[PDB]
Amino acid sequence: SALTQPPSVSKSLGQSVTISCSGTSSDIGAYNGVSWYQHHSGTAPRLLIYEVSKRPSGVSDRFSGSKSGNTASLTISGLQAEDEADYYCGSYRSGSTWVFGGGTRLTVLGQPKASPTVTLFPPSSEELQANKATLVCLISDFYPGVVKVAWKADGSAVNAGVETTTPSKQSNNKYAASSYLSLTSDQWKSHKSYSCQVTHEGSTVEKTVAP
Amino acid sequence: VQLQESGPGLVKPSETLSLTCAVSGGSIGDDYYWNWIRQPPGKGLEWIGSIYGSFGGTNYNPSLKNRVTISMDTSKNQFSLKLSSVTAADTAVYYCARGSYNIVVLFGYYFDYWGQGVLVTVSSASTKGPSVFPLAPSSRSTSESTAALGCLVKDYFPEPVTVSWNSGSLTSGVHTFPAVLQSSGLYSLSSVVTVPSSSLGTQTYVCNVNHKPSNTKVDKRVEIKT
Repeated sequence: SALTQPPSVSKSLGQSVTISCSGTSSDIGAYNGVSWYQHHSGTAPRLLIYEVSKRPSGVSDRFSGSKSGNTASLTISGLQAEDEADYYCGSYRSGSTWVFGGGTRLTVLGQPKASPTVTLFPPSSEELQANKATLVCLISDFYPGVVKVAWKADGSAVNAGVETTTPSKQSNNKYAASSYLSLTSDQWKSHKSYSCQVTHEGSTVEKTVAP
Repeated sequence: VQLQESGPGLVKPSETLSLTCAVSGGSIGDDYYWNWIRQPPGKGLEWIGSIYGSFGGTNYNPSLKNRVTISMDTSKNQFSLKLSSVTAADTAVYYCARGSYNIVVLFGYYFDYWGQGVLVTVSSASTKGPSVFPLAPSSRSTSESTAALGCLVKDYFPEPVTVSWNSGSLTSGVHTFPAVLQSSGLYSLSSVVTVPSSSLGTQTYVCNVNHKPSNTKVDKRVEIKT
């Protein structure tokens, strides 16, 4: 906070969006010094714009910036999937400090539907010696980023022992997620088959492992 | 020009966080601002403070100035951060960053070059190194003539673990999946790689699991089930 941005904006592929940044007369309105920053999950913030409208070499044409009074604006044209990120404005403030905006999370809508590939692994022999068994179900290449996972043991639903991650974007702009079934070696060996079932957009993939 | 954060990923509440930024590819006594910025989870970016290369003057985020000291050592070519009386709300990714300026009273300054970020977790709970187990190759979910294999990295704390394959010489078809967090308080993740079925038996495959918060490294050989 202290500089105000919309929490999120959503636009379709190809369209253009504007991200605003409301500050004060000691900041945005005091200097020609608002910068913008692109922040992809996992890497450091990348400078997009400095001194209100300047682009560093290497930042695309589609990114532009301006300001009017105490409000600065960032405009992205020709929105692509890759543009999905958190975007921050910031500025020098009188008294020699620095303040960021709260950040805007950009979603880009209209991307192609992709069903997940599902990779299920049995516990290792080594882990089974230690009397525990972890089934690893890796879910990849899906869009949109929402799946429901269910585990079965000889056709019977399992609820305990299960932890599933929130979908996260791969380099190729599709989504990945994993689900884990934590068992004891006793449990694992006493069933004939375990199954990992992933439902995406009304369709289900099922992989099975066996002792 | 490069910046690189180092320091403990784990710090007990009430105690003092210490980070150092080693600056390469340019001197640290030049005409620049050296900055610390953090990002608590879900929160946004937050400037912490800065030190000025040529003279060493510091400035701090007003709501953190009583808890923060930023220093610089011109030999070693580093600057550093100390944050006192830490709490759970200081759990964050910390970045160092260079502030480039022209005339501060007209244009301020901006952050052109950044470090990569180090996660710091505030927690009374102790360090826990991972147990690594093979994920045996399976062909059914990949393309023809290939198979996927990997490593389960189990029960560590805190984040992060990094995985590479065959000492970084195998980077094609690698996918490391985001960690999962158990009710135990520990994390686990998996890294997999898609390789040619023909190379199994011939080519040795090793996941290089790196867990810096516990100073533990594991190079695990991934075998077929015997």
